[PDB]
Amino acid sequence: DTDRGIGAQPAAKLTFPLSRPLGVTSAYFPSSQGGAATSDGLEMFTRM
Amino acid sequence: SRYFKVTACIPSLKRVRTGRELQNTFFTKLVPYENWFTEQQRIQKAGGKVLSVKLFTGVQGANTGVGA
Amino acid sequence: MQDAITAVINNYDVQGKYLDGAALDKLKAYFTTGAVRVRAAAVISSNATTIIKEAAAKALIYSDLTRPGGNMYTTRRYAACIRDMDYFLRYATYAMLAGDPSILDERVLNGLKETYNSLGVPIAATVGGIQAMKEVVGGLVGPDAAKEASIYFDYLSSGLS
Amino acid sequence: MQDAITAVINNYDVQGKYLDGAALDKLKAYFTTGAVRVRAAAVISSNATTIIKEAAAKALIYSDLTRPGGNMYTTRRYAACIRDMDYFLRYATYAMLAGDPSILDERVLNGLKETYNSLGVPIAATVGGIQAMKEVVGGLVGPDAAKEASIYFDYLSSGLS
Amino acid sequence: MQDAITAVINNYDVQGKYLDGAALDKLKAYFTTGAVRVRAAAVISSNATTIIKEAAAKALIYSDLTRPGGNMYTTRRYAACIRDMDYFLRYATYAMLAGDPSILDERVLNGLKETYNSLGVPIAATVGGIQAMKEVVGGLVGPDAAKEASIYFDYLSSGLS
Amino acid sequence: MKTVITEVIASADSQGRFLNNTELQAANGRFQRATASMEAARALTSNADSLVKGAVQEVYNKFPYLTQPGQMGYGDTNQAKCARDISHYLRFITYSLVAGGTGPLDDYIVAGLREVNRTFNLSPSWYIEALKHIKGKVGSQLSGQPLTEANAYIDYCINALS
Amino acid sequence: YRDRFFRTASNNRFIELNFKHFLGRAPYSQAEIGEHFNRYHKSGYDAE
Amino acid sequence: AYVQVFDKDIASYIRSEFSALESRLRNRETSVKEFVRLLGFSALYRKQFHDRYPNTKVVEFAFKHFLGRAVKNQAELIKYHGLLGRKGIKALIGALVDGEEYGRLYGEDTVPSWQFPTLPAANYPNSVELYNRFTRQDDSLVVPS
Amino acid sequence: SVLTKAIVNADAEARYLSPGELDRIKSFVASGERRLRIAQTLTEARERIVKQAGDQLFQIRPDVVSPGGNAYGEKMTALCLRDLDYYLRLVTYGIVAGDVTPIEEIGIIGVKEMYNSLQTPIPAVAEGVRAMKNVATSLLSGDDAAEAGFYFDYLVGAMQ
Amino acid sequence: SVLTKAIVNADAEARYLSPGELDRIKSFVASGERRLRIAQTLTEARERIVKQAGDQLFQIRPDVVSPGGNAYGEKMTALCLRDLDYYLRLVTYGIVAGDVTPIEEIGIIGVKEMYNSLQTPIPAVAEGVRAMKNVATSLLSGDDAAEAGFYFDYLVGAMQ
Amino acid sequence: MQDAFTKAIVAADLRGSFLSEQELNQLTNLVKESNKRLDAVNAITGNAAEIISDAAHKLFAEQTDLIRPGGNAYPNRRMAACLRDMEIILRYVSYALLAGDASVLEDRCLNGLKETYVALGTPTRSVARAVQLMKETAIGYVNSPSGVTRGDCSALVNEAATYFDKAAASIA
Amino acid sequence: MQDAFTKAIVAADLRGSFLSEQELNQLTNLVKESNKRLDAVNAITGNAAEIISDAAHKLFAEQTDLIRPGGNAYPNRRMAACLRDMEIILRYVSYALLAGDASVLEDRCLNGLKETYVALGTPTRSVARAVQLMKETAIGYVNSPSGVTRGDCSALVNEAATYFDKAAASIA
Ligand SMILES: CCC1=C(C)/C(=C/C2=NC(=C\c3[nH]c(/C=C4\NC(=O)[C@H](C)[C@H]4CC)c(C)c3CCC(=O)O)/C(CCC(=O)O)=C2C)NC1=O
Ligand SMILES: CCC1=C(C)/C(=C/C2=NC(=C\c3[nH]c(/C=C4\NC(=O)[C@H](C)[C@H]4CC)c(C)c3CCC(=O)O)/C(CCC(=O)O)=C2C)NC1=O
Ligand SMILES: CCC1=C(C)/C(=C/C2=NC(=C\c3[nH]c(/C=C4\NC(=O)[C@H](C)[C@H]4CC)c(C)c3CCC(=O)O)/C(CCC(=O)O)=C2C)NC1=O
Ligand SMILES: CCC1=C(C)/C(=C/C2=NC(=C\c3[nH]c(/C=C4\NC(=O)[C@H](C)[C@H]4CC)c(C)c3CCC(=O)O)/C(CCC(=O)O)=C2C)NC1=O
Ligand SMILES: CCC1=C(C)/C(=C/C2=NC(=C\c3[nH]c(/C=C4\NC(=O)[C@H](C)[C@H]4CC)c(C)c3CCC(=O)O)/C(CCC(=O)O)=C2C)NC1=O
Ligand SMILES: CCC1=C(C)/C(=C/C2=NC(=C\c3[nH]c(/C=C4\NC(=O)[C@H](C)[C@H]4CC)c(C)c3CCC(=O)O)/C(CCC(=O)O)=C2C)NC1=O
Ligand SMILES: CCC1=C(C)/C(=C/C2=NC(=C\c3[nH]c(/C=C4\NC(=O)[C@H](C)[C@H]4CC)c(C)c3CCC(=O)O)/C(CCC(=O)O)=C2C)NC1=O
Ligand SMILES: CCC1=C(C)/C(=C/C2=NC(=C\c3[nH]c(/C=C4\NC(=O)[C@H](C)[C@H]4CC)c(C)c3CCC(=O)O)/C(CCC(=O)O)=C2C)NC1=O
Ligand SMILES: CCC1=C(C)/C(=C/C2=NC(=C\c3[nH]c(/C=C4\NC(=O)[C@H](C)[C@H]4CC)c(C)c3CCC(=O)O)/C(CCC(=O)O)=C2C)NC1=O
Ligand SMILES: CCC1=C(C)/C(=C/C2=NC(=C\c3[nH]c(/C=C4\NC(=O)[C@H](C)[C@H]4CC)c(C)c3CCC(=O)O)/C(CCC(=O)O)=C2C)NC1=O
Repeated sequence: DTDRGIGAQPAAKLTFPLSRPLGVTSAYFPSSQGGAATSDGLEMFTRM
Repeated sequence: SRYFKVTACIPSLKRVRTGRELQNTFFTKLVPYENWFTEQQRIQKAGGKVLSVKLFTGVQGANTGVGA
Repeated sequence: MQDAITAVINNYDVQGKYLDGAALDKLKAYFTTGAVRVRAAAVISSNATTIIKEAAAKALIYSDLTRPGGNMYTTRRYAACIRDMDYFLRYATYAMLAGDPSILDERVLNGLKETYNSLGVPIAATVGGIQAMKEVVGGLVGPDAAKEASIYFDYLSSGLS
Repeated sequence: MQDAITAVINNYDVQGKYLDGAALDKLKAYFTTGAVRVRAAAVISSNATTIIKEAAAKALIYSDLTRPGGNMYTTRRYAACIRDMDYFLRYATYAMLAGDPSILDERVLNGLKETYNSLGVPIAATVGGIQAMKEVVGGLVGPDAAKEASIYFDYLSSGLS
Repeated sequence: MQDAITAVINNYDVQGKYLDGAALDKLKAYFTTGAVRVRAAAVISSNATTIIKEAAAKALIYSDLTRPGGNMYTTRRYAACIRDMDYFLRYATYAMLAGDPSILDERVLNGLKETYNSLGVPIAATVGGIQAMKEVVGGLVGPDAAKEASIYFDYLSSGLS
Repeated sequence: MKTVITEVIASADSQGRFLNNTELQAANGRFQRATASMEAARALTSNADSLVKGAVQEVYNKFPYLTQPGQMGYGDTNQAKCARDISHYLRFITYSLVAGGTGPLDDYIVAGLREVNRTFNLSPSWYIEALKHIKGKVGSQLSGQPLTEANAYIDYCINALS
Repeated sequence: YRDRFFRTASNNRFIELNFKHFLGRAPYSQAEIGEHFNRYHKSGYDAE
Repeated sequence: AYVQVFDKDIASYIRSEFSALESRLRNRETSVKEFVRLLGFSALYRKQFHDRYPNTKVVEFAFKHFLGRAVKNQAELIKYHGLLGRKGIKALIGALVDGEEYGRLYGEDTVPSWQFPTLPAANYPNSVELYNRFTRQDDSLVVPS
Repeated sequence: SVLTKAIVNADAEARYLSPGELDRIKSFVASGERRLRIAQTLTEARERIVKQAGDQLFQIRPDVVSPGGNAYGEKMTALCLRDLDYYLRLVTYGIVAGDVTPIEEIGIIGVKEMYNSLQTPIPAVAEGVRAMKNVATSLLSGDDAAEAGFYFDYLVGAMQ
Repeated sequence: SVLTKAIVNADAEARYLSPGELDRIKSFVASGERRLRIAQTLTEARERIVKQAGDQLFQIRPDVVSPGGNAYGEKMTALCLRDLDYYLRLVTYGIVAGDVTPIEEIGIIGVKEMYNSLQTPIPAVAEGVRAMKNVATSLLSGDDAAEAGFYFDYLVGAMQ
Repeated sequence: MQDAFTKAIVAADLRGSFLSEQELNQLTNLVKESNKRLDAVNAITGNAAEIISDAAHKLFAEQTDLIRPGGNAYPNRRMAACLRDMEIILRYVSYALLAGDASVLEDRCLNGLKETYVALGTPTRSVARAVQLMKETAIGYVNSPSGVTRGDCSALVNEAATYFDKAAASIA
Repeated sequence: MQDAFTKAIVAADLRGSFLSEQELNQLTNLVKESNKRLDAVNAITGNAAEIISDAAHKLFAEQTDLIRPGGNAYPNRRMAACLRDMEIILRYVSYALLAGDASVLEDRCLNGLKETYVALGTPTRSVARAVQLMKETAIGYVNSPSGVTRGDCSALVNEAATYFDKAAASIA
């Protein structure tokens, strides 16, 4: 981290990185695929 | 919004005709920008000469206001 | 057509420029006069018929124009003439709201000079009919709006002559 | 419009001549190249979009033409320009099938030079767009058809200049 | 068509009544939800295509409907079906802005049940396509607007069944 | 913005642990207290108009000279900016009441107060006297735990200005 | 230290390096730079 | 021409709104086809024959006002009704009036007219049903599909 | 309304509402309570407003209420004020809707033909409306009086 | 603009502007200075915005910038950000006009045909615009950020 | 840092006005449901270890590549880092749930996280999945706990889900 | 850090030379005008608070949006930051004025400043204006002070202006 090349030293790096926004991939529908996932009522019962 | 003013001469190639018909063959009239074009085709696809086309309403440069 | 605002946008678009300080100053000069334009339009619209009647009375009728041999002789042609008058008034009101005369060229002046030559319609007499409606308008709309309404009537009348 | 078979008939009809040996030789010269014209049209039609894309890429875009101030600036005008390109390609394909340029005069060139002058459409740039599509076409259609397709693109381009 | 506000005006007009307290309360109940309706419409409009794709994916495709013998077999009919879907979404957005279902009757439901019977279009499958778009919409628009958007999708779907 | 919930969440994050009982217990306080707070908030909200005009005037009645020419309680703009400023204070008091902590006051009025007042030649004494008056009148708009809450925050501003 | 980083860096730039040299991490937030810069304005360099 | 487009009942009420259009026709600036087209793009048309009906009856009403008949087959409803869905009324009208059929049948001047067509099957009776219903008598779609 | 007008233009071009169209719905709805107050005040003074329009009218045109006048007599005058009551009502509707759709279908489209049949002088009905503007406007704040005034001048405009 | 749109509808029905149309011109012009401020802020940060959109885009779609991607390479990426700069500019125009007339004629009508020819994936251009919304919106007050956001979502809508 | 009240306050201030009786009652309702909220946060805290453990067992059951050499949850050091991240995210989700606002989750945890993982070579899709599993089990616990008064917690279960779903979306 | 002499020296050294008789006398003149320079720097120091205050009053008189909610000099915290920046810039301008060289101003104050403000959402055009107002008042004081010997300070007033103008240009 040194200034000898100009002498002045660089402009702050993080100003633009610091302010990048949230961002709203909104809506969004999830995915079950993936592999086929069980559905049915039997799931509890088999277990029982 | 823009308008073209065009002159067309279309003859009758099937049938002759029998009653005055003079405005139905050689006419001039204002036509809109959106069609003037697909009417440019109907006229030339019916074997008609198109004699002259003038802009009338809009500005040659465009960009804005044209779309109205 | 274009108004004050789209006049500026299209002038910059052809240069692909974002709006700069000079542009922003022009648009302000329009917005800052906007409320006054609206009030003036409401006066003209609601007095439309009276403006035509007072303008015709000062500049057209009681004359050779309305007598046999005159172009506004016959109820047909008298009707056509004051019909025209209503167009002028109405469009000038559009131009003044828009703060741009481009609509007066696109939808009113284009070909009109020759149309009038072809029918025999007296041009000089029509201009007086325009400048009489301006006179009436300038009284009705008041100090606020008088100069701004007036210019588009003057645009119309130097468009024919 | 007219085609090689039809032109031979109307050219003789005005002289009231039966078709004679010279006429019959001309018609043979058309029929004998006919199958090749068809194959060439099927290549052009099915590669239409790619020909326009490669022709625009070599002769129109990446330039001042597509930049602000340029005639194919704005999505509106870019669309109009490649729309035009499709006309040229399509009609040249008709002319080449017919073996007669008369359709290019009747339905494409008539008034087009002045139409382009009136809108500001750059003529020289449009010719390069035509001669670039020819270049692509001549590769795709092969030895059989290259010269025959080419001439109606050349007809189009000397029709504008 | 009518909206919340004109529903009230016409209900009073037929009685020739000036708007009274009960009327004024109804109109307030509309105005007070107005800003939220607008925000919801902007979400739906700008996610239109994604809503149709997620609704089709949950309720239409990967099925016998898209296979030979199915009504949304052929690119023609698949296109017609998602075209329809866009109508529903778009009009439901109108109904929800207006706060009145009358437009869904006038311009969408009238004759549609029998039109679908006549073409063979599966009604139950179309309802699921409506109730899947509702599901997606209710996620995207949030607590503020979920119930209000939802009802006009439910109006549409009990209009077919 | 400093509040009960925010503070406990921050504590948890710093400790990198888990919302345990201590935290939950503390948070309940803030929830249980909301009713009194929010009653104070509603009363201060609807009386805002008059609370502000009352306090503005009292600044001139306690510092008569302010309203003479060449002074800072003279002319429409000073007197306008004053009403506004007291209105800012009452606004943040209601916010602090609703929020369950001093955060809104700390972030929007306390941070920077003295530097600003010193550059602009604004005496805290006026503002204390505006607030002392607002405190007098709020004695009869509220009572019980809503009054205690209103008081807590008014006094917080007076101490902040001091 | 003074010469090398503070003297020729703006404040923003200067503040980034103390987080690097002193705490071994980047400033987590935009507010974090606000606090430091401000403290410089009232208390001067040494306090900062 | 207000009785062909607009249809009789609502053409009785026209008074003078289209009067700038009439002047142009009178003065030979536009042909009868332009006048007809322009009166289909007007808000009165749109209000009367489009805003209160489902999009497939809009096509049917428009067929009978600018062309004379009813939709002939199904490959049409599809064509023209999917150009109204896509682009609204002015494209639907603009298309009918610039077709080959309109041009053959009506040309430049000739106000459009009801033709009782003979061919394709069912075109005649479908059309005659449409023709003999006063405005608002029945608003079912005759040719749903 | 503003809603109906925006939507009808949207649907007719087969599209969602424009930013512009959305903006005006927002500005319109923000003025809701104010517009409702303007209608209330005028509804609350309806009987007074007609009585003062009616006096202003008969001074300016004593003839309408004269031997060969359309409104000559006690019950030809009673119906005349009733028509003035009708139009004030429609003006309150217009103000709360933010446009004329309702005002128009109920009382201007067909009004020439109606009154021509009854032989009522149309331009003196326009005067009766100006007279109502003058009275109604004196019961409203400057800002609300202007907003109301646009709808009065519209009716005056449509009878023309 | 709002003006152009109102007028065109007026002239097409052969009439003066409605109370509604007049009201929206008034509300619109009142927001003039605010709209001008929104355009200024965004004009002032254009280089930053176009860049943060470009990062957000290439994370979400590293493929566009991949062997068989439309924006693969340094100068196929340079033109891509230039197109993002174009659309931000048009968004500033739209905000000051209060509708899309200008935005539409300049950059959506014909855009499908243009990009199909270039074989540019349209829906990833829509993503680049969402990315710009996110950045631009973080440089504006809540109220101004929403007003701006409508115009971003329009462009996203039109590429569809 | 924001909570649901603080959020209201910031939006009000940007208008330069006081609470819009609208916002007041939305917040009165949050106070109304706050005992349920405390139980919901308590459900997560009281089972944090099992929620992480059970999510974990299941993640590696599905993705046996992560625990092979070459895999991002191999050797012990990396597995401990992965287990630690599962805890960190579950932590900030519980904070958001006490707060009634996602901001603490987005600002300290999710901001930059995806780009961290990509720099590291950590497969984000696997991390997203681990978050989906934590969600399933966490909500399980929110819905079926020790002698809590019987009522409807679905509103809170949804809200908790959106915090899990925010994290997943942000990371994948 | 450079001053006007140090600058001379650096340029001489880059030639490998002892200072030119040209450069020598340019520096002899700076020593000639140095009492005036000290008064000029003293004019600013002695009225720093008022220069900032008066610039400020006038900035917000012109731009009443900054002090509304939504505005970048609202609430107290932001106004204090803005007042602080006005002081910081006036301070480095006075340093440059003692030095006879802009470098301290460019290197410790102006370098990166614009990009800071843009990151923050601080309207740079307003900051530029605040600097223009400080300039007007500062120079006012340089020109009309307490019992300083009468003479011509226009050379120094110009030079001070260029430092104010550098800052403005750099920021806007
Ligand atoms: C040959 C076709 C033709 C006709 C009929 C015609 C009529 C006509 N009547 C006029 C005025 C007038 N006409 C009348 C007529 C009447 N007042 C009444 O109350 C009665 C109902 C009616 C008498 C039976 C009056 C009073 C005026 C003056 C109106 C004014 O100056 O405002 C004027 C304007 C004055 C002028 O410049 O001449 C014209 C042109 N012009 C024509 O070219
Ligand atoms: C103001 C209205 C307007 C626009 C928008 C416009 C766009 C435009 N984009 C172009 C190319 C391009 N545009 C892109 C853009 C992208 N690549 C991707 O994969 C992404 C989806 C996207 C960036 C977000 C790329 C990669 C090219 C180069 C394509 C080529 O050269 O084949 C070109 C051809 C190059 C040129 O001559 O300029 C034009 C004209 N022109 C206009 O007049
Ligand atoms: C069926 C036979 C036929 C042809 C060929 C035809 C051409 C034609 N090109 C036009 C415009 C145009 N033509 C272009 C063409 C180009 N722009 C450029 O910069 C390039 C040099 C060039 C493409 C290679 C452009 C940009 C316009 C739009 C001008 C405007 O903005 O008004 C127009 C005006 C109406 C319209 O805009 O559609 C016509 C009629 N019309 C026809 O009926
Ligand atoms: C007989 C007329 C006919 C065709 C052709 C047809 C295609 C068709 N392709 C589909 C999906 C698909 N088609 C593809 C195809 C491709 N992906 C690529 O990148 C390549 C360009 C291309 C392979 C060459 C893919 C990847 C999907 C899955 C898209 C998705 O699920 O979102 C689907 C939806 C899945 C289903 O329900 O079947 C249909 C209906 N349907 C029809 O009725
Ligand atoms: C968000 C919280 C917040 C607070 C509390 C605040 C206070 C504040 N008061 C100010 C001015 C002022 N404050 C007052 C105050 C008063 N004048 C009188 O008549 C009375 C004596 C007194 C009221 C008790 C005056 C006169 C000014 C104008 C000072 C000037 O510019 O000369 C200014 C300078 C900017 C401006 O001129 O508006 C600030 C920042 N600003 C904020 O943003
Ligand atoms: C929308 C813009 C627009 C305008 C302005 C317009 C003017 C216009 N005036 C016309 C005729 C006319 N214009 C007038 C005008 C006058 N007579 C006089 O003596 C006076 C000097 C003057 C009135 C002040 C007359 C008398 C005619 C009828 C000529 C004839 O008998 O054919 C015609 C011929 C068609 C028709 O008779 O309606 C047009 C098109 N048309 C338009 O579309
Ligand atoms: C503006 C209001 C409006 C609506 C809603 C409308 C619907 C409508 N859907 C149609 C056909 C159709 N609609 C569908 C719809 C579907 N196919 C399926 O399997 C699914 C269950 C469903 C989609 C979810 C299909 C496949 C056809 C084509 C039937 C045919 O092949 O003729 C047709 C016949 C004309 C045409 O093909 O375009 C109309 C008019 N028309 C309108 O004007
Ligand atoms: C130490 C911090 C702290 C906690 C944890 C706390 C919990 C707490 N939960 C309560 C109620 C409750 N808690 C629940 C929670 C549930 N109901 C279900 O069926 C679900 C399985 C579960 C969903 C989260 C319900 C339904 C009530 C009764 C309704 C209510 O009071 O809101 C009550 C009211 C008294 C009661 O009815 O038991 C308290 C005090 N109070 C505190 O001070
Ligand atoms: C190197 C010397 C240096 C400069 C120049 C500097 C500028 C600077 N100004 C800032 C903020 C600020 N600057 C202003 C300034 C203004 N607001 C307005 O409306 C006016 C137009 C303008 C005053 C004329 C405001 C209001 C903020 C706070 C923004 C916020 O937090 O919302 C910040 C963010 C950190 C903080 O708030 O302390 C920096 C770094 N920092 C430095 O270290
Ligand atoms: C403690 C640090 C220090 C200071 C401040 C200092 C000032 C100082 N200023 C001086 C002169 C002066 N100073 C000025 C300054 C001005 N003339 C004007 O009319 C302007 C308003 C103002 C412009 C800056 C002038 C004109 C002279 C006389 C000419 C000269 O000596 O150069 C002199 C020479 C003695 C005298 O003539 O009074 C001294 C010692 N000496 C010091 O050691």
